[PDB]
Amino acid sequence: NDHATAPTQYIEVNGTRYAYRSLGAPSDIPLICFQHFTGTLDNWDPLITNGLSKGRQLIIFDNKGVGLSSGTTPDNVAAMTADALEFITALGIRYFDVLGFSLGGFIVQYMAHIQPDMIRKIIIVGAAPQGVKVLHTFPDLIARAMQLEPKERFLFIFFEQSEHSRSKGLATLGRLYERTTDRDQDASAQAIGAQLTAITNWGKKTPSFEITSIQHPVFVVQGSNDEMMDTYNSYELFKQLPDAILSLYPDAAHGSFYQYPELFVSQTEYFLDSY
Amino acid sequence: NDHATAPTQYIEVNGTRYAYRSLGAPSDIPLICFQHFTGTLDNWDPLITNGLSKGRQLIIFDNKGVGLSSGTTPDNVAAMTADALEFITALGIRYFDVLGFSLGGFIVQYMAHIQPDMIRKIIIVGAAPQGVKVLHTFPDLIARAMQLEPKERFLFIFFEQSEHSRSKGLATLGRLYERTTDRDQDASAQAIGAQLTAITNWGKKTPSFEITSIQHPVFVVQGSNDEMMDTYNSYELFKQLPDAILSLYPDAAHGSFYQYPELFVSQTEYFLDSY
Ligand SMILES: [Cl-]
Ligand SMILES: [Cl-]
Ligand SMILES: [Cl-]
Ligand SMILES: [Cl-]
Ligand SMILES: [Cl-]
Ligand SMILES: [Cl-]
Ligand SMILES: [Cl-]
Ligand SMILES: [Cl-]
Ligand SMILES: [Cl-]
Ligand SMILES: [Cl-]
Ligand SMILES: [Cl-]
Ligand SMILES: [Cl-]
Repeated sequence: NDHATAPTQYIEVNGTRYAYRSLGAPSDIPLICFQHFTGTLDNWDPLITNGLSKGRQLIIFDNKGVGLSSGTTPDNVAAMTADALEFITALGIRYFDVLGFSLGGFIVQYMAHIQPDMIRKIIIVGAAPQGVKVLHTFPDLIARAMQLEPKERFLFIFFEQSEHSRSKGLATLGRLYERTTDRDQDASAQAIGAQLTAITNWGKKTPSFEITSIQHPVFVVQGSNDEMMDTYNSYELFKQLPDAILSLYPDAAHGSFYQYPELFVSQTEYFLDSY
Repeated sequence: NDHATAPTQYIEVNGTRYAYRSLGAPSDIPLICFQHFTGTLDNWDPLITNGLSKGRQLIIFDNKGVGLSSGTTPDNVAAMTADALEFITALGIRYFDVLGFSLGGFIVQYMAHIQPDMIRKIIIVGAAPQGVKVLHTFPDLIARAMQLEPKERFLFIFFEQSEHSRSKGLATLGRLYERTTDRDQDASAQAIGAQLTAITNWGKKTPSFEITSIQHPVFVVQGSNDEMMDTYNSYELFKQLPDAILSLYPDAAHGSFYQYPELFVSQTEYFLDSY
């Protein structure tokens, strides 16, 4: 099954119903994907999920409380990580690669810290380490974005100011139209508030683990100017991690991999299959 | 023909005999490669030249005075660029991609400035823009390397200090053994002195053109700690260029692409064929 056709599946775990999809053929080391702020199953780019599922099983899921997943979204990354782990382990998956975008990129760092032996390789897109000052103003970034209707809100959050970047943003919106049937619910107000809290506190709280201690192979992707996360913080990830490859994409922003999805797939497929 | 079997060819141009090799099948947009400090035809990594010549014609050459090319190597990048252009145009090649490593990475920047319409895409490995302070001390870096016999000199210049990096350096030395037959001459003392002068002055002289004016697609590759060029100067290239992709490779140095040749080929092949 591809992105458009994979059915939404459900699994009950410790009193929570998790909604998920499995793309591609089943494989021994699946890639588990962790979504951005407010995103649901339908915010994944089909070019990326189709492209990466050619070579491995790919799992996309709604964490607790998000979209068609039941329950209450917790207010912190550590709890989101524990919740994700209960889900993944309920599926019987013991060893896997991870791809985290934005908030999801915080979760994969924390997961690698607490459960190193369950993760093989890590992809971080559009994120930052714990403690970064830029996230102290995340609520004000969202207050600015709140004023915008959907297309402008999407371009504001994810794209650069140029016609070149914005047109690739309109292309991404169209790709998100491709799922016609059995679509996810929107995130929910409760989930959005919990995530806003969690993202802000990832920046405000003193780091709780050393980035240098994550020994896994990592592939870090970012655009030239991610306003939310600060592009330089991806260079910081690369400096502090012992085995990270960095890719920076031109004239791009927080939604770098939406801007250049085929470049991302090409790079990521090599990383997972061969690095 | 592959790296090991391609014959050394010669072409007489304006009183100079240029030595070169052509790998792969002839193609409409060849990739012209520009070598590092003291390097000859035999310093190219066969994994890289074989890998990239699967999908395009690849030309490696000795610039004026270097190795089996005749004449006097000039003392500056601008002249090396003019010389390269007389060579490339003598072959009948009017439009081409370029790959420049180290000194060669300075030449491809200058070439894109003076002859933009002859270049399609640009790859820069292990280099820096004009004017960078780190190159003011290039002569002292070479004075330190001068004290070392061949294996240690090679690891000092090209690799990081770890066993992981140094072992990939020993692997590179073995790959450079693969060419058994019809090998190039060494650079020559005159060529080495001219290049040392040229590299130092690329840093000492005020910039003569704006990096921002190079509009071509560029792919910039560097390791985590290039002592010669400063890794941050590759981030500077990425910031200043309008259409550059950056890749930084972990626990690596000035010889980044020797450390991870298959990663480099994978990334570069996509860039040339698809970006
Ligand atoms: Cl986000
Ligand atoms: Cl709950
Ligand atoms: Cl573990
Ligand atoms: Cl910070
Ligand atoms: Cl720690
Ligand atoms: Cl793309
Ligand atoms: Cl060099
Ligand atoms: Cl001459
Ligand atoms: Cl021109
Ligand atoms: Cl400088
Ligand atoms: Cl200029
Ligand atoms: Cl490699």
